[PDB]
Parts: sequence; structure tokens; C-alpha cells
Amino acid sequence: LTDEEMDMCRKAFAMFDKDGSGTIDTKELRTALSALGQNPTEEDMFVMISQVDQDGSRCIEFKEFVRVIQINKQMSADTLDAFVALGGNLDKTGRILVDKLRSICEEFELTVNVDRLVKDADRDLNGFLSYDEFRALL
Amino acid sequence: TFDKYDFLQAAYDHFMRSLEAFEAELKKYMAIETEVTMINGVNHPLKNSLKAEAVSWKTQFAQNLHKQCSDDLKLDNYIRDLEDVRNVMAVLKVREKESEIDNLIGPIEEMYGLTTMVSDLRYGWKKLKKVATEVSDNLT
Repeated sequence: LTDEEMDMCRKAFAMFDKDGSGTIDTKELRTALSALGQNPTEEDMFVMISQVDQDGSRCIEFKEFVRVIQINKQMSADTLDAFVALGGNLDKTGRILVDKLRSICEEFELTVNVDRLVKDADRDLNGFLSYDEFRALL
Repeated sequence: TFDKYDFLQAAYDHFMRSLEAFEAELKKYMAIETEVTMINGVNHPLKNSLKAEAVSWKTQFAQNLHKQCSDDLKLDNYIRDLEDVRNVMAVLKVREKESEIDNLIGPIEEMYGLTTMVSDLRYGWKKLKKVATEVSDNLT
């Protein structure tokens, strides 16, 4: 759907079908799994390919490659990372504990820090940050 | 989606909820087996352990039928061996229907659910003919 995903898809398809056959055969796939540490049976890999092989080829190709990347990616951009930053640990409640931020500044051992930021990002002027004013912080 | 399978005598409780519905029970366990195989096509240590757990569960459920199969066998062995009223009372027994219920319970479990008592089951079947011969000699 995008244009750099085609770039990474071509690079990974190059990585898998490493000999140059133009088709993912089972041996190169097991080579990739064994480089990742896994050595499963020779009957489960058959079922895995048979679900991914649509053409009846017993070998999957670039159209099928991007079909599986498409379904797994877009079925499940900046909402998630800024969201789950701290407020996404609270899940639509708008009240962040100060003790979480004290713990974060505790573990990473930072030399000098004063928490006046949370004092001066206070937009409800209560002592916590809702999510819209949390993005206003970011 | 692995957690939806978190599962041994609860099976006996399921049996306490109760003929071919038994076969339906074994087939819904078979359907759990086939969707596990589809997930094998999707996904293995965490998978092989529950695979072996299915190996545990259906074999033990087959054996908790097989024990009742043995009980059916022995209680049938029992009956294998003013008198005219007793002769008529045994002459009324539908008895072949009870032998057939036991035969259907056993052989379906052996074949479609896949001891030396198979020939004993055959001699169960022929037992009624032998008993009729004995009753014929008991006519006088």
C-alpha cells in the first residue's frame, strides 16, 4: 500500500529465497528458521506453506509474501507510541501517577533533574495531565 | 488465542451430564485437535506441550469409556449362565438389543475411535444361540 514497505518487502524476499529460485522453497525457509534457532518437523512446515501457498505451487512468491505482510500488518502511526508513552498505561483515565515518573527518573540514574516540568505542564491546574494536554506536553 | 485452550476428571463430570452423543463428544475433541493442527499451520514448545496434553486427554477419555466397556463385558459375562414361569420370564428377554447396545458401544470405540476380548464379543453374540440350544434342551 505504501512505497517503502515495497522496499523492505523486496529486501526480505531477497533474504528468504537466497539461492535465486524466484520461489520460496521449503529448504531455504528452514534455513531461515535454523538461522533463527528453530528446527521444527517436516509436517508442520507443510501445513504452514499450504496455508500461505494459494497458487498450488508448494512455493510462495512475492505476491503471497506481501499478502501475508499486508494482512498481519494492517489488520493489526503516531497514536500508539505517544499514547502508550505513559497515559496508555492508564487506558483513558487521564490521571497519571507522579510515582511512575519518579520511578522512571530513579532507574535511569540521571545526574540533575527537577520535576518542574509536570508542575508547568499542568493545564487542568490540579496536579495531573489528561491525554490532550499530554500531547500538548510532547 | 493459545489461552482459550487452558485445560482431568472434569471429563467424568461431562459424562455425568449425560449413545452417538458420546461420538459427538469425541468428535468435538477431534475438532479441538484439528484447529490445533491449523494453529500449527499458523505457529512449538508451548504448542507441543498442549499437543501432548491432547494426547493425554483423548486417550484418558477413551479409557474412561473403555473401563465402562469392561464393566459391560463382565456384567454380560455374569448372565451368561414353578420353574416354567422362570423359563418364560427369561424367554421374554430385547436381550439381543442389549447385546447390540454393548456391541455398538465397543466396536465403534475400537474402530472409529482409534484387547483379545474381540473374539469374546463374538462369543457373546453366539452365546444367545448357545443359550437357545440349552433352553431347547431345557424344554423337557
